[PDB]
Amino acid sequence: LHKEPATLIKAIDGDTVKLMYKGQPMTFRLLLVDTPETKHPKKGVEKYGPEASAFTKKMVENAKKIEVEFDKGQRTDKYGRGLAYIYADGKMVNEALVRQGLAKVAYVYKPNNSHEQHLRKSEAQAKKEKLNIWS
Repeated sequence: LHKEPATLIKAIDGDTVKLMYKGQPMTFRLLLVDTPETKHPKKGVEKYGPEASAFTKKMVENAKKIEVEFDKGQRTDKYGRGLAYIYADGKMVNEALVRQGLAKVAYVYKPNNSHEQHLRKSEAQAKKEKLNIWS
């Protein structure tokens, strides 16, 4: 896998950011994580949703460099969003959220599972520390 540069356009939610990628505006869904959402009217604003959403926002707005890393399988979902690991100054946003108890590891679809083990290990530590959704 390789990282590629991108530029932030806007953070939309805990699990979705809009980026300029290869000079095109694109919405990205963070791979392998499920955050409580502020969007979707099924429930609307879930618990820890505003917290997950602020975390991702801060982390991408305060970065010097954002990079996107596609996995080995499909690179977009059925809504047209890119599927990727997103890095802010070298730190994966997907992992940061899970490590803080602000996301769970999602149901995985092979072969888009390259960082699955690494994320599950961070999720087990956040549960053990009883952070946020695990409190």
